Amino acid sequence: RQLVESGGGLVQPEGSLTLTCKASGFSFSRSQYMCWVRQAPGKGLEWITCVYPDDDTPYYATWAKGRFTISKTSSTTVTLRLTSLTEADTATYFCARTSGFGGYSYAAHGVDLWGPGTLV
Amino acid sequence: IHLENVTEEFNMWKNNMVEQMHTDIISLWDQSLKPCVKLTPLCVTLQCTNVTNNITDDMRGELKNCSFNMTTELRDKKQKVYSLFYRLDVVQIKEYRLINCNTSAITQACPKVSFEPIPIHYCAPAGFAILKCKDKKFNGTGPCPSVSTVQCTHGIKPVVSTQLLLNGSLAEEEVMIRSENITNNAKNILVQFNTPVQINCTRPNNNTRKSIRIGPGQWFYATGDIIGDIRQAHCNVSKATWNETLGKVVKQLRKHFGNNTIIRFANSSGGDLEVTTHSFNCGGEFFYCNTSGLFNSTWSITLPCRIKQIINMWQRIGQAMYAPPIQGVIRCVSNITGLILTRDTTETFRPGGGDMRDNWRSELYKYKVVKIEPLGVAPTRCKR
Amino acid sequence: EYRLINCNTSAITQACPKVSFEPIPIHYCAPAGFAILKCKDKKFNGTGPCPSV
Amino acid sequence: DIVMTQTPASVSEPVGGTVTIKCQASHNIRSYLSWYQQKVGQPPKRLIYETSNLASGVPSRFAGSGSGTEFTLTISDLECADAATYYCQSNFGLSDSRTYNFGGGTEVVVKGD
Ligand SMILES: *[C@@H]1O[C@H](CO)[C@@H](O[C@@H]2O[C@H](CO)[C@@H](O[C@@H]3O[C@H](CO)[C@@H](O)[C@H](O)[C@@H]3O)[C@H](O)[C@H]2NC(C)=O)[C@H](O)[C@H]1NC(C)=O
Ligand SMILES: *[C@@H]1O[C@H](CO)[C@@H](O[C@@H]2O[C@H](CO)[C@@H](O)[C@H](O)[C@H]2NC(C)=O)[C@H](O)[C@H]1NC(C)=O
Ligand SMILES: *[C@@H]1O[C@H](CO)[C@@H](O[C@@H]2O[C@H](CO)[C@@H](O)[C@H](O)[C@H]2NC(C)=O)[C@H](O)[C@H]1NC(C)=O
Ligand SMILES: *[C@@H]1O[C@H](CO)[C@@H](O[C@@H]2O[C@H](CO)[C@@H](O)[C@H](O)[C@H]2NC(C)=O)[C@H](O)[C@H]1NC(C)=O
Ligand SMILES: *[C@@H]1O[C@H](CO)[C@@H](O[C@@H]2O[C@H](CO)[C@@H](O)[C@H](O)[C@H]2NC(C)=O)[C@H](O)[C@H]1NC(C)=O
Ligand SMILES: *[C@@H]1O[C@H](CO)[C@@H](O[C@@H]2O[C@H](CO)[C@@H](O)[C@H](O)[C@H]2NC(C)=O)[C@H](O)[C@H]1NC(C)=O
Ligand SMILES: *[C@@H]1O[C@H](CO)[C@@H](O[C@@H]2O[C@H](CO)[C@@H](O)[C@H](O)[C@H]2NC(C)=O)[C@H](O)[C@H]1NC(C)=O
Ligand SMILES: *[C@@H]1O[C@H](CO)[C@@H](O)[C@H](O)[C@H]1NC(C)=O
Ligand SMILES: *[C@@H]1O[C@H](CO)[C@@H](O)[C@H](O)[C@H]1NC(C)=O
Ligand SMILES: *[C@@H]1O[C@H](CO)[C@@H](O)[C@H](O)[C@H]1NC(C)=O
Ligand SMILES: *[C@@H]1O[C@H](CO)[C@@H](O)[C@H](O)[C@H]1NC(C)=O
Ligand SMILES: *[C@@H]1O[C@H](CO)[C@@H](O)[C@H](O)[C@H]1NC(C)=O
Ligand SMILES: *[C@@H]1O[C@H](CO)[C@@H](O)[C@H](O)[C@H]1NC(C)=O
Ligand SMILES: *[C@@H]1O[C@H](CO)[C@@H](O)[C@H](O)[C@H]1NC(C)=O
Ligand SMILES: *[C@@H]1O[C@H](CO)[C@@H](O)[C@H](O)[C@H]1NC(C)=O
Ligand SMILES: *[C@@H]1O[C@H](CO)[C@@H](O)[C@H](O)[C@H]1NC(C)=O
Ligand SMILES: *[C@@H]1O[C@H](CO)[C@@H](O)[C@H](O)[C@H]1NC(C)=O
Repeated sequence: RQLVESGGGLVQPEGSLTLTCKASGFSFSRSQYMCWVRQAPGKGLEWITCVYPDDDTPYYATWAKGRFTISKTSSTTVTLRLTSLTEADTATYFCARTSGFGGYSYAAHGVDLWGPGTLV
Repeated sequence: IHLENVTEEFNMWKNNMVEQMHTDIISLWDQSLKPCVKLTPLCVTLQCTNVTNNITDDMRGELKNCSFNMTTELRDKKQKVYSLFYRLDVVQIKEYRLINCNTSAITQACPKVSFEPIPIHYCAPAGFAILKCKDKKFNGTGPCPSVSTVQCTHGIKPVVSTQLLLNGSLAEEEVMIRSENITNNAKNILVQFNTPVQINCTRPNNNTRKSIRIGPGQWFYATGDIIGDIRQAHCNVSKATWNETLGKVVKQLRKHFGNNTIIRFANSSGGDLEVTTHSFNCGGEFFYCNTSGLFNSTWSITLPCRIKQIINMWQRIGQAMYAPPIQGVIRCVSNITGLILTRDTTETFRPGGGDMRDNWRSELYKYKVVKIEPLGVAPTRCKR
Repeated sequence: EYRLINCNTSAITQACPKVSFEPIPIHYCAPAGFAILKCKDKKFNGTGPCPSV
Repeated sequence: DIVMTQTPASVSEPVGGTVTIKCQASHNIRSYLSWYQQKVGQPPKRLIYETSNLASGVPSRFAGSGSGTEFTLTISDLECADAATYYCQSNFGLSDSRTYNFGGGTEVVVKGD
């Protein structure tokens, strides 16, 4: 059970790209919540967005709302579409899965599984 | 008035007092719904969303937002009204309809009327008397000595439930197992505990009642805008007590089925929620709880619950009652005093029941109605 | 734009035009086992004792 | 909308010592906070999943506590192997605004000979 990212490579300013992440070894289910986080090479980590696979509700950071789109594409994959790219967005992007409680957010435990990050 | 040498014959399975109580409850219930608002105008197309802005995940699929067009005047001037609904009350045709608009009239329970059980005593009319057994360890059938007379029965609360028997009364010494036909798997077994199991139930959601004008002097009660986190309703059942209670039941079942066998408890069976789940309505709202967490053994327990607003009272079809929402939160505590069980070497028992009369039959097993006929003759010394 | 005054609070029923409510003096009569007593006094309070019952 | 501040941004302590790491939230987060340890080139490892409750496989040296808006770690018996960037993650949830702000982190340097 390992998340694996693809779709890396840097794209010039004002371009766009889409990142892909696969659930190798597992399928998405109600206890799992999927998110993306990025880390610029000289920075800490910044949360971008999450999606809940049973109804595909996206959640976004304010700073990301007009540029990032998260969507489920299969029972094993999710993607993140990034637009209006700037050089300031160069970062390692990670696909991650959280867990939690039925009585309070299946995310309220944080990330149990991270993929290798991919840089763009 | 203890009757010193009276040995009278009883049969709880043929007790017409149970039949009367059933009929009386239904009649009172029905007449209370003659006044107050009829909800025909709600049988409209609803446009619903999934209500996800403040929820725990176990509640994620439970509520619908449901916007619709309803009016207050015959002005062809409808207004948008929205109300949250529980999923169980709404059926898909994005477009939805209320579940009962396909088969029945919907009547709003009148919000000022309470059905909270008050113990009721039944009293004999002139010319009649009620007799009762005082014996401990009584079958509920057959003869019993120590018969006494009753003008009025002890009070019995008209509590209506499924699977578990709530409140009412306890057995004198040991859990009693009573049945009409014990070797017949087609019959229910009524088990009366000699000690209660305490159960705590709640609806931990601070709700809001929304008053909607529906007509000229008529109001509809909508619900919505729940304050704070939305959480699942549940019951806690003390765990140690439950386990001990089953041990007592098992011992008594063995006296009837053999002390050399093994029995188990299964999570009931299939069918409608009115059959498969535990049902009660404390606080004014109707709860359906999963007893699979209790009947799981071979010889605190949180039970998840669901809530419905549109209720087809068990006793009939063609009509449905709409329970208005209750403002604030609901909490209640009750005593489980018994079980309604069926049986499928070893043996398996399952929660059953659903027939409202079993909840009264279990109390009215001590009383019998007789007619007084105070006239007779005998040979003697008595000449005009 | 106007509405009828009671369409905001109540049902409106038409009096049936063939039915009259014109007052006719009504006498009340006692059921068996009962009797009605009355005062014949002039200048009676409507309360308290009275002779000539 | 809920943002968390770390302090000290960086520390340095000799092997065998103990580091206190503090995280201050802008809002009460009902003790749902998690903590992570990040090695260079790796995704962060979860140490704590719920305020004080340690993730499976994590030594007791990484225990911590807090309530309300104030949370800390006290990592004992520091080894050079424990030098890492430590991070505070909010996990508040419920609302549709969510925003699981990952707070900042602190750098812990463990000094040898
Ligand atoms: C078994 O018996 C118990 C005890 O009689 C029943 O619970 C009781 O239900 C009443 C009615 O809901 C509760 O009182 C209510 O309190 C609210 C508070 O604001 C008030 O507004 C109502 O007018 C009423 O006073 C009572 O507290 C409650 N008892 C406990 C301990 O909570 C129980 O419901 C019975 N079982 C069944 C299935 O009915
Ligand atoms: C159910 O849906 C309605 C319709 O969208 C939601 O109510 C709206 O909430 C926004 C929030 O500011 C208001 O601006 C709108 O005016 C509201 N609509 C109306 C008709 O008042 C409502 O909150 C939803 N209920 C939930 C999710 O509990
Ligand atoms: C409300 O939530 C339920 C799930 O809780 C949604 O159900 C999904 O419906 C789509 C329709 O194609 C299915 O593919 C999904 O598998 C369903 N989810 C599950 C878990 O079964 C439902 O669509 C949601 N309704 C709205 C209005 O968004
Ligand atoms: C309430 O009535 C209005 C008026 O008819 C409905 O709005 C119309 O919906 C149809 C559906 O396709 C549209 O084609 C019309 O253009 C809409 N009219 C207007 C003025 O917007 C409205 O949807 C009804 N409400 C609900 C919940 O069905
Ligand atoms: C969902 O519940 C949360 C928790 O009660 C509400 O968040 C609070 O809203 C009040 C309103 O002024 C704020 O002052 C608090 O600071 C909020 N809490 C936090 C942690 O920020 C939230 O508004 C509710 N959402 C809806 C749609 O009602
Ligand atoms: C139902 O709730 C009541 C309180 O509302 C619980 O009663 C408490 O039980 C503990 C058990 O040791 C006692 O120490 C407390 O003093 C009790 N509270 C009061 C106010 O007396 C009761 O146990 C709950 N039942 C279940 C099954 O959880
Ligand atoms: C649940 O059972 C307990 C006893 O196990 C009941 O306690 C009774 O409470 C009344 C209140 O005044 C006392 O007068 C009785 O003497 C108590 N009984 C005993 C045996 O002490 C409790 O009321 C029961 N709850 C319900 C809802 O019936
Ligand atoms: C509509 O009523 C009929 C009555 O027999 C019932 O069978 C049917 O299932 C109802 N519709 C839905 C969607 O349940
Ligand atoms: C009590 O129930 C058992 C069940 O088998 C029955 O055999 C017995 O005769 C019953 N006793 C009386 C007095 O009816
Ligand atoms: C149960 O019913 C069957 C039906 O024939 C009968 O034979 C049997 O004896 C009954 N059991 C008891 C204990 O009466
Ligand atoms: C059940 O027990 C849990 C234990 O914390 C408690 O929080 C919950 O409110 C209880 N529910 C009821 C109905 O007592
Ligand atoms: C009993 O538990 C099993 C476990 O899989 C479940 O499938 C079954 O439906 C349950 N029975 C009822 C009546 O819920
Ligand atoms: C009862 O709990 C069991 C546990 O798995 C679950 O499968 C079942 O569907 C539940 N039934 C109801 C009616 O909630
Ligand atoms: C029955 O008990 C077993 C024992 O572990 C448990 O795994 C199972 O889930 C239980 N069934 C229910 C319905 O809780
Ligand atoms: C529900 O929220 C309102 C908001 O002020 C509060 O006044 C009320 O007491 C709350 N009800 C409960 C049962 O907590
Ligand atoms: C409409 O009915 C309400 C009922 O309280 C009354 O107060 C109100 O004045 C009525 N409207 C008008 C215009 O009188
Ligand atoms: C007549 O009314 C007056 C009023 O003050 C009262 O004092 C007087 O006692 C009344 N007489 C009788 C007979 O009740």
